[PDB]
Amino acid sequence: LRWQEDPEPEDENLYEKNPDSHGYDKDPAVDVWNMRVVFFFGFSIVLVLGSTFVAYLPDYRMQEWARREAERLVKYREAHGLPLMESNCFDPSKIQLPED
Amino acid sequence: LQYGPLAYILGEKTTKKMTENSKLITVDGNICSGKSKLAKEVAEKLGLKHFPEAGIHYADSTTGDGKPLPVRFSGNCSLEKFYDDPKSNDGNSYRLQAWLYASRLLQYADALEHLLSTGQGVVLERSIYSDFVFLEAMYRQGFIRKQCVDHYNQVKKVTVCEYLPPHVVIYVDVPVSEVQSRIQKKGNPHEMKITSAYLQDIENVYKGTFLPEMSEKCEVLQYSAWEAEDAEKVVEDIQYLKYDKGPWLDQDDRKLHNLRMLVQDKLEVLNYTSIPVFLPEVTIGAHQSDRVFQEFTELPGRKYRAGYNEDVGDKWIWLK
Amino acid sequence: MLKYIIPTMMLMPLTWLSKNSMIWINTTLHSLLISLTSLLLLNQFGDNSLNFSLTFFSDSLSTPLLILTMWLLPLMLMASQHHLSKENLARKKLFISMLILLQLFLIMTFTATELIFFYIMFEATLVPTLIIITRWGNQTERLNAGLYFLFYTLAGSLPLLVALIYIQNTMGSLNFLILQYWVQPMPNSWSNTFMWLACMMAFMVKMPLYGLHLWLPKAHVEAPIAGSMVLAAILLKLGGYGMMRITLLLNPITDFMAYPFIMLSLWGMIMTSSICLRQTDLKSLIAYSSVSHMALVIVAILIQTPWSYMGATALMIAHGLTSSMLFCLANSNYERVHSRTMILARGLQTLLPLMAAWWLLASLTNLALPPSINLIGELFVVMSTFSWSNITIILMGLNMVITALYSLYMLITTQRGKHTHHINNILPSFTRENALMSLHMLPLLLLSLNPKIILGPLY
Amino acid sequence: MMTGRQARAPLQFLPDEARSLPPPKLTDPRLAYIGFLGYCSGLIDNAIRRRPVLSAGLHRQFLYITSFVFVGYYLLKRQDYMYAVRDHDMFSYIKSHPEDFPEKDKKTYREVFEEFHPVR
Amino acid sequence: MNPIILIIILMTVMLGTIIVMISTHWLLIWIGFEMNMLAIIPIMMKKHNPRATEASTKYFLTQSTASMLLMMAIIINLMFSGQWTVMKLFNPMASMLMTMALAMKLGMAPFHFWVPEVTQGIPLSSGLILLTWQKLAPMSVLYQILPSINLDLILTLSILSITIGGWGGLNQTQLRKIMAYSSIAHMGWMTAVLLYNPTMTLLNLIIYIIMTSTMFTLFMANSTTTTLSLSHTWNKAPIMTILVLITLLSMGGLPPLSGFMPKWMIIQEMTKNDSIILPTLMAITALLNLYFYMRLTYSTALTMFPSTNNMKMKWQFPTTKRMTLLPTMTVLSTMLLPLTPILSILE
Amino acid sequence: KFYIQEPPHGSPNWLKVGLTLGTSAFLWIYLIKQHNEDVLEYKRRNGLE
Amino acid sequence: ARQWQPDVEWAEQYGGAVMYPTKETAHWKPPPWNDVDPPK
Ligand SMILES: CCCCCCCCCCCCCCCCCC(=O)OC[C@H](COP(=O)([O-])OC[C@H](O)COP(=O)([O-])OC[C@H](COC(=O)CCCCCCCCCCCCCCCCC)OC(=O)CCCCCCCCCCCCCCCCC)OC(=O)CCCCCCCCCCCCCCCCC
Ligand SMILES: CCCCCCCCCCCCCCCCCC(=O)OC[C@H](COP(=O)([O-])OCC[N+](C)(C)C)OC(=O)CCCCCCCCCCCCCCCCC
Ligand SMILES: CCCCCCCCCCCCCCCCCC(=O)OC[C@H](COP(=O)([O-])OCC[N+](C)(C)C)OC(=O)CCCCCCCCCCCCCCCCC
Ligand SMILES: CCCCCCCCCCCCCCCCCC(=O)OC[C@H](COP(=O)(O)OCCN)OC(=O)CCCCCCCCCCCCCCCCC
Ligand SMILES: Nc1ncnc2c1ncn2[C@@H]1O[C@H](COP(=O)(O)O)[C@@H](O)[C@H]1O
Repeated sequence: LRWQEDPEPEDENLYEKNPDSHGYDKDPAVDVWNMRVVFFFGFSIVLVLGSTFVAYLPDYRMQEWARREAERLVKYREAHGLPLMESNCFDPSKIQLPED
Repeated sequence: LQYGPLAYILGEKTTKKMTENSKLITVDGNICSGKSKLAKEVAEKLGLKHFPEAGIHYADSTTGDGKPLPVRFSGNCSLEKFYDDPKSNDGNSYRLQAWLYASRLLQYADALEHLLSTGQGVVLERSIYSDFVFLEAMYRQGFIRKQCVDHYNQVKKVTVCEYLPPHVVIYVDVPVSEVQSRIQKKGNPHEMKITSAYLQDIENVYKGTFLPEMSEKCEVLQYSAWEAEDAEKVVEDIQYLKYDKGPWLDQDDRKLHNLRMLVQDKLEVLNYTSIPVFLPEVTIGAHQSDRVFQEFTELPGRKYRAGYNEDVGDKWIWLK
Repeated sequence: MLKYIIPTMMLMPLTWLSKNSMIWINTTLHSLLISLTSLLLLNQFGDNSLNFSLTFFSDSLSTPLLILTMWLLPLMLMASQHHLSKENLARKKLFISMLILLQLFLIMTFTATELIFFYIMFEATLVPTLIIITRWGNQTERLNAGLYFLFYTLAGSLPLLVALIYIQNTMGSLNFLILQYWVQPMPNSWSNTFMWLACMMAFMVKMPLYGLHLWLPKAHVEAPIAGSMVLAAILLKLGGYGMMRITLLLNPITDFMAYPFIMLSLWGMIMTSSICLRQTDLKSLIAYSSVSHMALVIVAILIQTPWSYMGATALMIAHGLTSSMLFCLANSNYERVHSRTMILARGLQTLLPLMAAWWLLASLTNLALPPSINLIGELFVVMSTFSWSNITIILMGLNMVITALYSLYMLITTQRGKHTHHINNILPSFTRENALMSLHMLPLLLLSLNPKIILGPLY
Repeated sequence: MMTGRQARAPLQFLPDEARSLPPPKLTDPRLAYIGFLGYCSGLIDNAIRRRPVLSAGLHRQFLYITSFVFVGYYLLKRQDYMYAVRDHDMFSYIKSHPEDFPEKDKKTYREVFEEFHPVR
Repeated sequence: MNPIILIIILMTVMLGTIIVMISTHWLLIWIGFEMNMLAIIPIMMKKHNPRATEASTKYFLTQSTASMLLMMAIIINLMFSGQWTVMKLFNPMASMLMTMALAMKLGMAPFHFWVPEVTQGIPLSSGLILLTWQKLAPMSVLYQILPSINLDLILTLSILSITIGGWGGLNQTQLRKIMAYSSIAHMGWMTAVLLYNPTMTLLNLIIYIIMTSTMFTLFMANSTTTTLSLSHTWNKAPIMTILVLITLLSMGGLPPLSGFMPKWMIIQEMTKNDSIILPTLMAITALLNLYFYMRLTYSTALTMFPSTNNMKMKWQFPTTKRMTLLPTMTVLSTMLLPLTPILSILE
Repeated sequence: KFYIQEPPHGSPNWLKVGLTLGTSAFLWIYLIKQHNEDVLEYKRRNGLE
Repeated sequence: ARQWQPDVEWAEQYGGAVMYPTKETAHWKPPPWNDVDPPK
């Protein structure tokens, strides 16, 4: 024969001793408080207040500013007859080219 | 520790306390030889410390509260189930024999520690030198396998070599018929299931293997059932022995210092009883090992080192 | 970053000093508080990154990975507390300590300003993951799995170390902020070719690249549930994060060094998705789907356009949530039938209808149903790869066929048809299980309302 | 490398010029980490001898912390001294060899031509 | 052995190494090595069995051969320089002979063939002395003669030690041979950085001595000389499995552990000198070392092997062994990487 | 009592506890004295008083 | 359905004289437990 071994323990059903089980623990008071901790700090705190936080981020990565600033510049250069954008990012007077 | 190299350097030699009465005496015999009182009688005439025969729960008596532990924590084996079902499937026979060899090894270490630390001799009953005569008596009865004998001989080969033999070996001649008469008068319902061939094999490995090999390394005294009843003749024979054999003669302070350093470290004594030889009678798998270990730690006085258990009333732990 | 590192470390005395019945509740509560705290990293600017110190910074690439990392720890604790219920208490605390330690290494992997400290945290993540897989995995093969996961990584990452130290000797610094301004072009040479391979192959193993992917369908399959959640959701994305940082230094040689790997990814997502059509193990199918999804992130990082980086970081966040939910769903069936064979337990919508709705939503996000961030990342990568070469739409579009086909097949096999007659231990869904599914799926769907926070630094 | 520097006055753990340097604060985070390592050694010492880990032998845990902080303070003093010696030698060598360390002409990017590589 | 005689003999081992470390004359270097070998022979024959006599004979023959080669190198140096100062050597033949002699004393490959045999033949405490204290004197001599050490020789010895010590430990189940091949690979790492920066040589030596002393102290504390007896440790002392796990992961050089500290700094010093192929192949070859370290962690800490029934007796007895500096060594062998710039105290 | 044999660590070794606390207090007062002497020498050598 | 732990067959692979027994190293037995050989 083979060695001295414990047999396979049968798989427990948490609903047998506790039909009101939330599946967190076999102690029902610990089970209910684990459920309340998960649901309050997960849904009531992180999800709700976190989605509210993300919804009211103060102009995340200055997009709104960038529209408003663009609405300045267009309005400056529509009126002064300038082109809306130059092809040159940098002034060609402040660039030395390698001569050839 | 209490004894170490420093105490040996600072003067504690064991030949200062090694007097003439400092004798390790092992009393041997068959299952109802009646040696158990004889040993005690010798220990009350020569003034020696008597150790009772190491059973399954000897280590339980030396550790913790001294009370026997449940059988799943110490032994995992039954003598009564060996008497009931000797050829059992679960491997109780060799597991019982291996646990008893480890218990007698621990007892022989305790006996040598008492002898080398106090200078008082010790009377033992069936030491590690005579344990094998049950093993072969099981193997000749088909109770254990050849692989179990090989495992036993490996453990004995690397454990008994570290110790000194007894000074005196007392053997009690009791025939198998008188053994069975005393078994039937004992009244133990399991012990009355012992066959005649098993007792005869015990006597054969006693007289043909054990006593011839102990006649060279020590002094064998051999008595019948009625002349062992007089303790004064046995003590008179012990007191007039001329000790001239065995390795006790060439023991200086250094060798006995090394032996005392061995026999006070009980994990080093019990090191090779758990050698990784995966024999099915003694192999415990990991789930049962884990479960029984964690149940052992939850016993009172067993979670921590002995001076460190608040549940049994240990104080000043924050300063220890 | 130290306002996140110190509470993550304080989770260690929190788990080791807790009462024995409170070690899941307390760690779940305070890891949820750390995850709520992680939204302060959304102070991102249109030009500058959020640069805390000499050691730590956080731009819009690292910030969603950090929020997802800190979010995944409570969900891993919820996923793991049931199958470790019979465990020894100290081993249970050691398991939670390995998860806490892995969170600690991840949050300063993603915020490491300097690249060799990135390397050390990046490789430090191996040790808790290896321990979790080999100690709390269920089967024999976990040991072999722990070897493959260990040795495909280090064989890729030890040439990275040398390469990074070389940059330290050449540039004088491995600060990513300094390297943004001191980057020199990397010309065509053999020295720069093996420089490119040493910079890229560790992250190619982590993604995984197709052909280097073989550690993953052992490591994610043999792991316990929290192991598989963090492996699919976070640790694959160490490779994508590291590529997006390291390809700053690899221009212009990348423009032809990417050609083999792009092929390995573009054909590889055709292969591994096809592999998902014939997987008998459900957890292996989810693992191969992760290889197929990360192939797009590899292509998008290698073609290095703005649309491709935006699609790749959206797809990394979306795949993190979706693959973690799919492993949790497969685990919820494994904790009832004790087999990962997908054909075994069938017809589960008749028995478990709300969990079947979770299977439906996770399958729909797996096949990139619009407007999920799965589809946002998928679609933006497809736009950029069409601009790279118009023929790629073939290998893109065919992939989206097969991705639909294995996603619904998984949904048809497990949820639909007739239930298996002899299986009678199908318990009703626990509140913990539905909670775990909702904490994956509700943030994933809410990110479709405001996806700009998961579009990365060049949104 | 610097072994001939500390060879005219050998076997000095902290030389006399090291006293020109500010010592590490007692709230040095490196020194706090070394004290943490002493606390971890005290916990492992309780664990391997099967004592209760946090509670047993607080005198021993405190001597672990104290001995590591004590050794580590002087190790940090020597560390900071050796890096100060490294920089002192570097700066004195640059100051004494100007022909090996010329002042490079820094050019602005209006003159600096870099090749453009399109990602398309 | 008499404890007084043991103390005098261990002080003589220490005195021989210290004489090597403090002397300016080559004859006193040679005398320190002779004194060290003479005193360490009884430490190897401590238990009086034929394996210890064989190990001591093999050790005597290799160290005596190295000592004669050392004296010939000293004598050739005296020919070509007329002096005895322990400094650079003044002949490349004397430099080669002294490098060979010191490599034989270190047991670096291809002179590595005594180290697993002699380490296996002797007890764990004497193998602790052999793998840690006996490296100190030849490394100090290598430290002082590095202006004359041939580069190709020392790097050949280094890579040959790293490769041979990596492949040698893969086949082993005995713990002492595992520590011996691990020693051979780590000495290869120490000599590879020697001509570039000997401070990193000292760093690798110190971290190696700490980690090796930790592993030998764990093996002595659990009375384990085989892999399969070390696999019983979980059912007897579960803290020891965690300690061997973290120490073996550290000896593999996995960050964030302290044994990642030497090799990283060594690569950091070898790429400054434009050697890129060599620390790359060295680091990839060290994955062999990590593989057999991981084998031991699988058998000891990360799985539970089957135990025996008699283990239940050993549950009733505490470890009375003096596990000297084991928590300190375990902490220093694992948690030291945040203090990596402390290495400048070795300059 | 509980134990059948008196353990070695049943009572605290008061000599060793006293040596432990005395050595630790000595190392702390020597460390603070060294640190104050070092900051005073630094301020004296660099003229910050 | 519980966690797999190594059996006797898994553990016996780590008890040989070497790790990979070839034709040459097949006569090698493991050394004694106390490392003591009989005096012959
Ligand atoms: C910031 C504030 C935000 C407020 C608005 C919310 C925004 C969306 C958030 C996520 C919502 C998902 C929640 C429900 C589904 C999961 C649970 C479930 O199945 O429960 C069934 C259960 C009712 O069923 P039952 O009869 O009792 O049992 C179910 C049966 O077992 C059998 O079940 P079954 O199969 O018969 O029924 C399942 C059915 C199955 O139906 C399907 O699977 C078909 C869906 C796909 C085709 C149709 C939609 C196509 C796309 C168009 C919609 C998006 C764009 C629309 C805009 C115009 C065009 C651009 O699903 C539905 O009917 C769910 C309707 C919504 C579907 C959303 C799309 C999911 C498809 C996959 C991803 C697609 C892209 C992402 C879209 C994200 C949009 C924001 O529902 C509940 O009890 C609901 C509980 C409370 C839910 C709260 C939702 C918000 C949570 C966030 C908290 C933090 C912020 C606070 C806001 C709170 C607002 C109250
Ligand atoms: C994020 C990276 C890591 C990933 C994992 C993170 C998990 C941790 C969780 C942390 C907390 C949650 C973080 C994400 C929050 C996302 C939500 C959020 O902030 O949203 C902001 C969005 C932002 O929208 P907005 O940009 O227009 O907001 C305007 C800005 N203010 C408010 C300042 C003027 O908020 C809203 O959309 C609010 C409007 C009402 C909500 C939508 C109502 C309609 C929804 C559909 C109805 C049905 C339509 C038809 C369909 C029929 C049925 C199918
Ligand atoms: C996961 C499995 C696959 C992993 C693949 C990992 C990357 C593959 C390529 C690695 C090459 C080695 C490291 C390169 C570091 C580059 C640093 C650098 O400056 O390079 C330029 C330097 C140039 O030298 P230099 O920079 O000192 O010179 C000055 C500059 N010039 C050239 C102008 C004079 O390159 C080298 O020195 C050599 C580079 C090639 C090295 C060849 C040996 C290793 C071969 C590949 C081994 C890969 C792992 C094998 C194991 C597989 C698994 C078991
Ligand atoms: C620039 C650098 C200059 C030099 C710096 C310093 C270098 C230090 C080198 C350390 C080498 C230590 C070798 C071991 C100590 C020597 C004597 C010895 O072995 O004593 C151990 C002793 C023997 O016990 P025994 O009775 O023989 O065992 C048989 C079974 N009963 O008892 C035991 O076996 C008890 C078990 C525990 C023993 C642990 C000993 C640890 C000692 C090393 C500490 C770590 C190294 C020092 C710190 C770093 C320095 C680099
Ligand atoms: N193999 C064995 N079979 C029977 N008894 C044994 C064996 N080994 C030891 N013994 C002990 O020997 C005792 C018989 O001797 P006695 O103590 O005189 O009764 C039993 O009660 C057991 O404790």
